[PDB]
Amino acid sequence: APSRNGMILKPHFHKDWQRRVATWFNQPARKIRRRKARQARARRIAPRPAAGPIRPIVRCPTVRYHTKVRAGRGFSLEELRVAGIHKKVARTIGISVDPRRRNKSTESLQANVQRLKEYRSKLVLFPRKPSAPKKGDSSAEELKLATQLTGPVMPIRN
Amino acid sequence: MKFNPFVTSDRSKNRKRHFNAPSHIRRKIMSSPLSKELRQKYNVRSMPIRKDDEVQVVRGHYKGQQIGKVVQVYRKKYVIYIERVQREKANGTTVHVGIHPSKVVITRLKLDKDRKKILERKAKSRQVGKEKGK
Amino acid sequence: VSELAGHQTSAESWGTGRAVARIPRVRGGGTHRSGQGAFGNMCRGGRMFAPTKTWRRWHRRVNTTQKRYAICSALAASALPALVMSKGHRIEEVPELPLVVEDKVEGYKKTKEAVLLLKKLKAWNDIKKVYASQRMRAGKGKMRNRRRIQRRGPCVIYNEDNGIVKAFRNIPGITLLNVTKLNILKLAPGGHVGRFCIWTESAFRKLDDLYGTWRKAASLKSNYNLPMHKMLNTDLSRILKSPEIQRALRAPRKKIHRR
RNA sequence: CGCGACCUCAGAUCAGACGUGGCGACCCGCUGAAUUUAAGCAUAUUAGUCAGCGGAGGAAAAGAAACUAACCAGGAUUCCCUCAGUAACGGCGAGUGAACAGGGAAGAGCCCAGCGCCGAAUCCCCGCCCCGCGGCGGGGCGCGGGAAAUGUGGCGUACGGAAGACCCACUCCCCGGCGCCGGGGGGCCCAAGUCCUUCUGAUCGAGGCCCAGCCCGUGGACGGUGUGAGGCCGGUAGCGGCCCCCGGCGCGCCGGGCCCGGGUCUUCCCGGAGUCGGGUUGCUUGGGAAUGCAGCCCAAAGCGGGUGGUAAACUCCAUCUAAGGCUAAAUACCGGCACGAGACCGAUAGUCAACAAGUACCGUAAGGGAAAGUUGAAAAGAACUUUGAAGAGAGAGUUCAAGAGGGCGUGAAACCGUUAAGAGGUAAACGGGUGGGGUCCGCGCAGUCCGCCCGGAGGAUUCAACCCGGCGGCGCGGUCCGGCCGUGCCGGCGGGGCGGAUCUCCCGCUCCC
RNA sequence: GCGGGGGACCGCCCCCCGGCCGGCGACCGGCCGCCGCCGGGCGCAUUUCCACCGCGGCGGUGCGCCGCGACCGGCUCCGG
RNA sequence: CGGCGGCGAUGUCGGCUACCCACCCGACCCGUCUUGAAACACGGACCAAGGAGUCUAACACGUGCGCGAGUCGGGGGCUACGAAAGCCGCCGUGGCGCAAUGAAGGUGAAGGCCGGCGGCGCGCCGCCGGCCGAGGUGGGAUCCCGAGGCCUUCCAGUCCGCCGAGGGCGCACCACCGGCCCGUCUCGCCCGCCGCGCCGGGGAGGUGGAGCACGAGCGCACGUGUUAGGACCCGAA
RNA sequence: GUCGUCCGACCUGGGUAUAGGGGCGAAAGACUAAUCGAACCAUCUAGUAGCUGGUUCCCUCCAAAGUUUCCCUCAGGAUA
RNA sequence: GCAGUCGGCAGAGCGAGAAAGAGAGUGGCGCGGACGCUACGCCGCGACGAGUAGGAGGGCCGCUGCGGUGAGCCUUGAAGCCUAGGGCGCGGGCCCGGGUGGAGCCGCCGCAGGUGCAGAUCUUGGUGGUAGUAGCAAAUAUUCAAACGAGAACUUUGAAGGCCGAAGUGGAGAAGGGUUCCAUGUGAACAGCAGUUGAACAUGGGUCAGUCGGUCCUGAGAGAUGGGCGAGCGCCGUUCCGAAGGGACGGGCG
RNA sequence: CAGCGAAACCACAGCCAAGGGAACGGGCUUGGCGGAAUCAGCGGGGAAAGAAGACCCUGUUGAGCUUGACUCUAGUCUGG
RNA sequence: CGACUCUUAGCGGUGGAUCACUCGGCUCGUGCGUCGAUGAAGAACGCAGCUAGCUGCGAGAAUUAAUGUGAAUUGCAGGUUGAUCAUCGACACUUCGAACGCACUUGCGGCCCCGGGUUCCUCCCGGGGCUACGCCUGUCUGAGCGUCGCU
Ligand SMILES: [Mg+2]
Ligand SMILES: [Mg+2]
Ligand SMILES: [Mg+2]
Ligand SMILES: [Mg+2]
Ligand SMILES: [Mg+2]
Ligand SMILES: [Mg+2]
Ligand SMILES: [Mg+2]
Ligand SMILES: [Mg+2]
Ligand SMILES: [Mg+2]
Ligand SMILES: [Mg+2]
Ligand SMILES: [Mg+2]
Ligand SMILES: [Mg+2]
Ligand SMILES: [Mg+2]
Ligand SMILES: [Mg+2]
Ligand SMILES: [Mg+2]
Ligand SMILES: [Mg+2]
Ligand SMILES: [Mg+2]
Ligand SMILES: [Mg+2]
Ligand SMILES: [Mg+2]
Ligand SMILES: [Mg+2]
Ligand SMILES: [Mg+2]
Ligand SMILES: [Mg+2]
Ligand SMILES: [Mg+2]
Ligand SMILES: [Mg+2]
Ligand SMILES: [Mg+2]
Ligand SMILES: [Mg+2]
Ligand SMILES: [Mg+2]
Ligand SMILES: [Mg+2]
Ligand SMILES: [Mg+2]
Ligand SMILES: [Mg+2]
Ligand SMILES: [Mg+2]
Ligand SMILES: [Mg+2]
Ligand SMILES: [Mg+2]
Ligand SMILES: [Mg+2]
Ligand SMILES: [Mg+2]
Ligand SMILES: [Mg+2]
Ligand SMILES: [Mg+2]
Ligand SMILES: [Mg+2]
Ligand SMILES: [Mg+2]
Ligand SMILES: [Mg+2]
Ligand SMILES: [Mg+2]
Ligand SMILES: [Mg+2]
Ligand SMILES: [Mg+2]
Ligand SMILES: [Mg+2]
Ligand SMILES: [Mg+2]
Ligand SMILES: [Mg+2]
Ligand SMILES: [Mg+2]
Ligand SMILES: [Mg+2]
Ligand SMILES: [Mg+2]
Ligand SMILES: [Mg+2]
Ligand SMILES: [Mg+2]
Ligand SMILES: [Mg+2]
Ligand SMILES: [Mg+2]
Ligand SMILES: [Mg+2]
Ligand SMILES: [Mg+2]
Ligand SMILES: [Mg+2]
Ligand SMILES: [Mg+2]
Ligand SMILES: [Mg+2]
Ligand SMILES: [Mg+2]
Ligand SMILES: [Mg+2]
Ligand SMILES: [Mg+2]
Ligand SMILES: [Mg+2]
Ligand SMILES: [Mg+2]
Ligand SMILES: [Mg+2]
Ligand SMILES: [Mg+2]
Ligand SMILES: [Mg+2]
Ligand SMILES: [Mg+2]
Ligand SMILES: [Mg+2]
Ligand SMILES: [Mg+2]
Ligand SMILES: [Mg+2]
Ligand SMILES: [Mg+2]
Ligand SMILES: [Mg+2]
Ligand SMILES: [Mg+2]
Ligand SMILES: [Mg+2]
Ligand SMILES: [Mg+2]
Ligand SMILES: [Mg+2]
Ligand SMILES: [Mg+2]
Ligand SMILES: [Mg+2]
Ligand SMILES: [Mg+2]
Repeated sequence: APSRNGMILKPHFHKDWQRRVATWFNQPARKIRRRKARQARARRIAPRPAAGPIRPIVRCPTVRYHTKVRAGRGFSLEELRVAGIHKKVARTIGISVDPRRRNKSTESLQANVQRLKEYRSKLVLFPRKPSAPKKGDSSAEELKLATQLTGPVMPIRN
Repeated sequence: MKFNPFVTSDRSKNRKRHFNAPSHIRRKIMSSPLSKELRQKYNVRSMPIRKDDEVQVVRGHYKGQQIGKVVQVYRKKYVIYIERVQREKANGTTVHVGIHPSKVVITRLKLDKDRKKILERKAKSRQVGKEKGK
Repeated sequence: VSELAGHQTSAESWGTGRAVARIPRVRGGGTHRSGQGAFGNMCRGGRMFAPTKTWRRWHRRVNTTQKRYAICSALAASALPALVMSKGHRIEEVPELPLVVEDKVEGYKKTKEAVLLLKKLKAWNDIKKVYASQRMRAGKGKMRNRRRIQRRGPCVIYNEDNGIVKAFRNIPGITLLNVTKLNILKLAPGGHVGRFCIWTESAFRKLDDLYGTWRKAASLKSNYNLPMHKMLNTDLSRILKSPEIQRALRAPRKKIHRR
């Protein structure tokens, strides 16, 4: 029964909710395990950056967010084509690839192309056989000054 | 303070592990300190006791400077029996009373080759600690 | 408690008739547990009233400004000699209460250097009081892994750990804290302000960047400044007997007019 | 007729393998209620829930768009926060109820069929030899047998692909064996008081340990030991030690494989059907003129099809490319193996189960299902004497204690026996008020000190005042000397950090000869 | 032209100074003065300080228990 | 009271209470439902131990704390007790708040004075400029000014403090009147241009709104109340 | 004790068949393991109850209602 | 009402019917003085005090556990429990003395709750009165002597008197029970008195088959494969939508 | 009588008359009065025990059965 | 007075509360994440010098071997060149059970081989190895008025 002036409430507790209650007492355990998996990954890919491959600049859709740019899934094949990077060697030198993504405008295409050309300028590539350097591989000075990068690779700013 | 997350400090777990310990772990629990002269001779503080150590009782009713050999190491009630450490029943027969080896000072070991091997191992690990500290 | 506790029987009430009290009772069998009062908080066996669930709200979030407020207030109280003595720390011979020892002692390794440092800083009497307060706890905490209780000695607060934690951690009552990670639970134990603190020098100097002055915000926090005093002169006696108030007071009526 | 192909179908204790069944906390596929709520009840809700059935794995399922969107567009799946108790559904009542965008955790993609070309270039099995031989694999020889043209393998898959011609450009990936160099299990160990007194049944208690303020302390977690232990013992701490074992990780050798690309132009090629879609029926959904699924009927097309949350026609546009397949991580885990912990419970509690507990016992059966911890420090568990047929006593003995005697720590109350005292025909009991008697208590029983002054004898190297030294408190001592501090300010031939939606010489990058 | 670097400006903060002002009672030193206390001297008993005595006085508090009286004041009930 | 008395060591003093007994007066057995219980209403032979408004979520209001036109890291990440605590700001995504109204398309919270010009017939009915500018009335805690005055032989004569007729600014708040915003209705004249349109904007008067009219919210904690959950505990056919 | 029947629709053992909205019934709603106008076991399930019963320490302060209106309302709510 | 304890830096006022200043300037010896004030405290006046349902406040009331604290208590005796002892508080309750007990416990500030019992035909356990009461009465019946034995109404033996009366109170089997069968010992517990006895308890023993039964057969029926159905575990079906014969004599050949 | 030895039930209990009272008291008021502990009987009383009235009514509680109740459905008839 | 009854105290019984202990739970979290026709899960029956239960084990039966360990086990007996414990990788592992020759009685077979028997010629007895369903690849024997070809 209702009393005087108050809200009409509809609590969704008419099912047997107490079997499927998910407590979070393993929250710092999940956080601590995710942290150790992150440092294990970072230790495994030792000079490659810890967060992962480079992600492109994408405009969010759906007018609430279309002023904001963010990181997309991968560089699109025409962006790699204009940057002159093979779409199978991109994922080997650390470039995210999205085959599914179209371009509709020139400027986002060119901004991600310049991002690719800004990333290959920073890329220090170790030779494939360690006692024999090859044609496009980085020189022994940037090999000795290679470090593991933290955070997103060249993070995206508004 | 213990920091190892695999070693328990739970009272009931420690008590269960102590009172259900198998006999070769019981031997290590039933360990007696050596004498001051035996400490300066072998550089060993503590040793598991055997069926032939000449020992002294230093705590209890049967304490004193008298020396008796261990005659039985009764691992199931965690006690040992020493020679003149006895009491008489109603009927006049003497029985041996149980003494815990922590209240027992060893003044003469049964030196077996196993015992000498254990004594050398304990002395060497103690000296590794002493020469690691500096 | 387990949610199956006391509900692991089949039990029907006998209904009316039978001259018994209408509670559910155990079915059949030749044993003691037969017609013997199964469900309900009032029976032997059976679940308790309102069985405790795991999803009680165990955890309480406090606002970040209030958590820094309490750290500020506990630190501020740990510099007044009356409040720490009312907390019971034996400081009647320490040479200054915000007791800052120089930064060499963060590089300690052995416990004997720590003990000699406390003895020469006259804070060893607090550890001796902690030793005197070592005793067994009254009650079921002894059977619940909390056999021994003891009071708190000082809190050594440091900037960088060059072995001071291992050199001090075997002395009872001493809590080690980094200035970047100051704990209100360890800086006001029991909710009572007045914990004795022994600072190191760089630890002491980083306080004006961790929490700020009033003119400058906190350099090591995002947006935090020191809280503001609701009154600035708290010397009520000095306020009241100052001439400005006394010229405006009326004459006091100090005379007892009984019946 | 007979012989031989092939196809289809049998038989075999033919040769070699594989499945069944269990567990089931988590997961997948079906099937699927009613109690309940609506203050009745039938749609609804409960609930795609319980029960039932099938199938797994260490995760499963899902998963690389026949997608979201309408934006300046995003970009597999899964999970978290928010979206949001919202859009929407609903006897529009009760109630139910998502999705996209956004921020994160994680992050990885790929393969067929089809279309094409390559002397089927492909696969399986038996025989011999050599190796390796406890995951049955590698090399070679078989005018050895089958499979397969009713299509195996190589290239190749919608992000396009292939071939030819022209250019540009390197010879290093991986398999099978093998030896050589520098995390995991298990075992054994590693500091310091039994120091001097003293309490005690026993001390681990209490006091002391000087001029090293007993000793160690990277160890003062815990447990055991006759109360209570950092130092008696096991342990604890430590980038502490040693010995095996199993890996992972590098280099080296033999044999075998693979003898491979990017760009430009030209010429060709390109797709999954009783499936989509329509009607209807039934279930399902927030999906409302039908979200998904399924039955039945109809039944496709290729500048086509699907979607674009209101049925339909015309016309633009956008977005994918269905009817084939694989895929870790984040995610889940009340079963299991091994652990750790606790502001939990403390034997009518906490699991049914602290103990010979899913036991004893009950029911034909499916099933149901208890009660029950504690002598003591140590059995030292009462020898011997005596009564009695004996149980049971009386002595004696052990123990600190039997006032702890083998269902024995503590030993309450109900109830009972006995002793003591008091009482007694309106059942007892009670409230108020006294009185009497007991039990003890007040260790009551010639009763209080305190301050000042007077007197009396007594004692004291003793008061005031002055000298020295130390300590403390208090005119800025108007305007004594110097410092420090200001949620004070002004000045600057000042020397710096931080911030700002305040303005304006070099480098990278993009068109332009 | 883009993005980034450089510079200037502005604000706030920190540190050198030069100057007022305030506080040192959440925060001082030095000397000078006054006081108080402690110690050591000198002082030496009509002073001072101890302990006893009187059934001492003064002022406070209570009497061991059982009692009684006196007046004062308040409230009452009466009576002459 | 600056008044007295008596009794005391093995039989007496005190002990309101506490054990028993005696007597007078009072006095029916509790719990419960009920207009009404001592009831010929039900439960209760006795004793011990157990035994019933909890927790989660939401909302409301009140109160406490912090910050405040903002607030909040709860999810994620970085660095024995500690599974804690500290930090992140180019982790404020996001929630709630700062804006409402309409079914929706949608729209969305003061205006007046001056200089210039019966077009009409904004003297009325727009735009060029400047200025002033967020309403008023009544009450209203506080506060402000002050005709005069608060004595010590008596006239002055100054400063400070206090009191004060009367007059003021008026907090919060209340009541009323205007004003502004969205829906809708009625009347009526204009203003705009890239497209002069079945276009767009404006005014006056009412009226519907959970609005504005110089914020008050957010987070946390506590308390009560109402619910959804086994829901204070036991109970069906 | 007295009774019905006691060569026939007779009595009886063992084996077998039918199982819960089902069986079986010379029919009484009888029987179906002391259970039958729907057996027994476990679960859904701590099913719901406007209806009975109970609901645990002290002191202090304040202190009611059985009336209005609406309700498949009359042993109950909402509202004042 | 009280911060006014405003002291040789002194001057000790502010109850008094009547708005305000115990205001300030300048001209005309002996070293003294109760208490107070946990300001959440203390003090003073006046009025008042019923209470169900219900609401609120204060609890130096109580339980358990946690965080602080008491240089706390404790084997020269903790908790618990008993008490004709002493007391305190309006009360919840608490403190102390005695005794028992034999190892832990409590005060204060906060925190948390599975936190206070006379009831619920409450749950579990224990104990009363009833009460040495009801009762040990269905089927005719026992008596004498002896033995053993600590002990005899009841065991055994003898004698007597009786009953079942061949549809038995006899001799044997089925099913079922499972060692109850047999011998010896015991008399604690049980056999509703007893017991020297037992189907009790404890020690040892005991069941021998070609022909006796099972085994084999088929009955009423149960039930696979085939087949069919079924989401499925599976179900129907039993000669039915089956290539259902693995057998034998003779002949030939090795 | 010897041996053995329960259970139901129980607020406290147990002599009456009248009164009032929840309209038939063992208790209360007013009277009558009242004397240990007991045995065998007995059936007036304890509105005696036995079992949360089965009759009646209420509940927005059911179930068995019926039909011209409401809404469905197996089967069956008929069409495509 | 006594007996009986009531009350209180002391002592003693009955009873097992309270308290103090706690090799047990409950809850949370971490790591691993493994059964079976080579016979699992489960069940039955046995196994110790005295052994009923529990536990351990399987006719090698409270355990065998190997390694680590290093002198016990213990309720009573008896008897370091390795006792006892732990680890467990070697070996073994009765009957049933998916349970597997057919059945469920401990019933009945069949094939092959070995030993007694025989004098392999059968019998008989003992022992060993096989004998279930479905299904895959392959092999062999075949079936068909299925489709052909050849003579
Ligand atoms: Mg209400
Ligand atoms: Mg990451
Ligand atoms: Mg329980
Ligand atoms: Mg306690
Ligand atoms: Mg085969
Ligand atoms: Mg309903
Ligand atoms: Mg209802
Ligand atoms: Mg109903
Ligand atoms: Mg549903
Ligand atoms: Mg299920
Ligand atoms: Mg399976
Ligand atoms: Mg598995
Ligand atoms: Mg998949
Ligand atoms: Mg998505
Ligand atoms: Mg919301
Ligand atoms: Mg639903
Ligand atoms: Mg999204
Ligand atoms: Mg091909
Ligand atoms: Mg291929
Ligand atoms: Mg694709
Ligand atoms: Mg000591
Ligand atoms: Mg210890
Ligand atoms: Mg100990
Ligand atoms: Mg010590
Ligand atoms: Mg040691
Ligand atoms: Mg050690
Ligand atoms: Mg270690
Ligand atoms: Mg539905
Ligand atoms: Mg369209
Ligand atoms: Mg549409
Ligand atoms: Mg495809
Ligand atoms: Mg696909
Ligand atoms: Mg128990
Ligand atoms: Mg207990
Ligand atoms: Mg239990
Ligand atoms: Mg006991
Ligand atoms: Mg004792
Ligand atoms: Mg005892
Ligand atoms: Mg006892
Ligand atoms: Mg007497
Ligand atoms: Mg009377
Ligand atoms: Mg009632
Ligand atoms: Mg009535
Ligand atoms: Mg009553
Ligand atoms: Mg009556
Ligand atoms: Mg009733
Ligand atoms: Mg009753
Ligand atoms: Mg209780
Ligand atoms: Mg609030
Ligand atoms: Mg932890
Ligand atoms: Mg409300
Ligand atoms: Mg309930
Ligand atoms: Mg509730
Ligand atoms: Mg129920
Ligand atoms: Mg019949
Ligand atoms: Mg009838
Ligand atoms: Mg009702
Ligand atoms: Mg009622
Ligand atoms: Mg009152
Ligand atoms: Mg003990
Ligand atoms: Mg609790
Ligand atoms: Mg009770
Ligand atoms: Mg009789
Ligand atoms: Mg008998
Ligand atoms: Mg016999
Ligand atoms: Mg014969
Ligand atoms: Mg069948
Ligand atoms: Mg008799
Ligand atoms: Mg009566
Ligand atoms: Mg009376
Ligand atoms: Mg009668
Ligand atoms: Mg009734
Ligand atoms: Mg009834
Ligand atoms: Mg009704
Ligand atoms: Mg019905
Ligand atoms: Mg007990
Ligand atoms: Mg061996
Ligand atoms: Mg060995
Ligand atoms: Mg048979």
